[PDB]
Amino acid sequence: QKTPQIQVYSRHPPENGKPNILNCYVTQFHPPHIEIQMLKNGKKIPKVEMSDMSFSKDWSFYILAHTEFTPTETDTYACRVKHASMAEPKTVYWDRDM
Amino acid sequence: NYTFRCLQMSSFANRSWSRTDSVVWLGDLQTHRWSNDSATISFTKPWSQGKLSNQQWEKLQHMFQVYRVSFTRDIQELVKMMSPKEDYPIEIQLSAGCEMYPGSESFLHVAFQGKYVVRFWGTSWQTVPGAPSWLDLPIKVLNADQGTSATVQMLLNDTCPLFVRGLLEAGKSDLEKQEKPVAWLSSVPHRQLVCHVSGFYPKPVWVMWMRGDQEQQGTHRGDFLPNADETWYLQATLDVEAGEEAGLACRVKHSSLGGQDIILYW
Ligand SMILES: *[C@@H]1O[C@H](CO[C@@H]2O[C@@H](C)[C@@H](O)[C@@H](O)[C@@H]2O)[C@@H](O[C@@H]2O[C@H](CO)[C@@H](O[C@@H]3O[C@H](CO[C@H]4O[C@H](CO)[C@@H](O)[C@H](O)[C@@H]4O)[C@@H](O)[C@H](O[C@H]4O[C@H](CO)[C@@H](O)[C@H](O)[C@@H]4O)[C@@H]3O)[C@H](O)[C@H]2NC(C)=O)[C@H](O)[C@H]1NC(C)=O
Ligand SMILES: CCCCCCCC(=O)N[C@@H](CO[C@H]1O[C@H](CO)[C@H](O)[C@H](O)[C@H]1O)[C@H](O)[C@H](O)CCCC(=O)Nc1ccc(CCCCC)cc1
Ligand SMILES: CCCCCCCCCCCCCCCC(=O)O
Ligand SMILES: *[C@@H]1O[C@H](CO)[C@@H](O)[C@H](O)[C@H]1NC(C)=O
Ligand SMILES: *[C@@H]1O[C@H](CO)[C@@H](O)[C@H](O)[C@H]1NC(C)=O
Repeated sequence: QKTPQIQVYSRHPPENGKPNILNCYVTQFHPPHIEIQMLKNGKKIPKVEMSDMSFSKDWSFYILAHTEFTPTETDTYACRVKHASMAEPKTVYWDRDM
Repeated sequence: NYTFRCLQMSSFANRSWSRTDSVVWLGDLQTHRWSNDSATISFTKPWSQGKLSNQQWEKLQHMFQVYRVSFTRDIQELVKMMSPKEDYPIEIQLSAGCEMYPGSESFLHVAFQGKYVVRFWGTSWQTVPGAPSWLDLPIKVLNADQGTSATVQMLLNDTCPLFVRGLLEAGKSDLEKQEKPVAWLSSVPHRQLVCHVSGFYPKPVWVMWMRGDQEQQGTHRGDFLPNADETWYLQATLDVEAGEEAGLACRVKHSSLGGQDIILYW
């Protein structure tokens, strides 16, 4: 019924070679059942931590995923979401600045 | 003005599968979690019991344990009675609590399939205008349960504001914490300059693109995004002409900075 919006951003200024935290914030979806992965070079990152699912004033659900990451200029990062509102999984790549 | 929100999310997939999970917020800080898997309500702060004794807490918890089972049973029975006209899957959400004002008001709102349908108000449950008419009879029936109505009235009118006043005392150092933003600038290689501000708490913040002392009213503030460590993230963008980036700066004011603003020159 409602399609998830995905935002990907880092906790600290992204500096190459320095450990950091990458966030994937998924919002504005219904129903609440959802599958969220974070990817490094297209491959699933294993240790991804998730907040409890909650919902907003408008009743749409939201959830925050995060993982440790070390940005370099040889690695891509992304957040991939599977949800009944979408025919295919939706992937949003970290834009390298956020 | 702190708002205490207990958020219940119940998913009923079919007659054999359902779960109910809750989270509790005091303002933007999570104080409790109650997983379907857990018999007891979990604390997400050392002060989540407020000023309630262990015995007072177990009684309140017990009331919610009975509610969770009864609610689940009631919805399952209702769906069986309505079959096949109303059928699975079903999402029900409850938002209940109280907003604390200086010198309170309480609320209990219920949504079905993502739409607000029912509230408790005054001394009774009521369907809201536009809600499906099939809800009217089940709500009338629920309203005949005086004991439930009296318990809900107590919880909203009395228990909520009292519990929350205890939380505000017990959690004061966390609620009044100050965390400093860190900022950084970027753009793609006419341009859009982005000022990223991360790690600030509490939420109120001012972020502006400046040329000297002049605020650039073209500054577009993004949405507030949560970090996983109970701090906030915000970006402010400015669309500029190419070659016109020199002399611009991002300025951040925040309560945690003690009047020493962050100023980042492009
Ligand atoms: C808990 O607080 C309730 C009020 O607070 C609101 O609801 C709670 C759940 C929170 O969300 C809170 O934030 C909200 O602000 C309180 O509800 C009130 O209960 C009293 C009676 O107990 C009701 O009084 C009766 O009112 C009706 C008229 O109601 C209509 O008109 C008024 C305005 O004039 C509107 O405000 C209403 O919405 C309605 O449109 C009278 O007809 C009735 O008179 C008859 O009964 C009395 C005895 O009660 C006799 O003396 C008379 O002779 C009459 O026969 C009452 O006066 C009040 O409507 C209701 N408020 C609301 C907004 O519905 C609840 O009682 C509290 N419970 C506890 C345990 O603390
Ligand atoms: C945040 C909600 C808090 C509700 C607290 C309810 C208290 C309770 O547990 N009531 C159940 C127990 O009822 C018996 O025991 C009481 C003593 O503990 C009293 O003596 C009472 O008289 C006695 O009957 C009772 O079973 C309730 O029916 C529990 C479910 C109440 C409820 O919330 N029902 C509900 C709400 C909304 C809706 C509509 C939305 C869903 C639309 C599909 C339908 C049903
Ligand atoms: C529901 C109104 C609550 C008002 C009284 C405050 C009681 C403290 C509640 C502690 C957290 C309970 C969280 C689970 C509640 C739920 O099932 O949604
Ligand atoms: C009921 O729903 C659950 C959760 O989606 C599913 O795993 C299960 O197969 C369903 N059971 C039946 C009997 O349809
Ligand atoms: C949720 O908890 C109830 C009560 O223990 C249990 O019966 C039910 O099977 C649980 N649901 C799921 C999907 O685990």
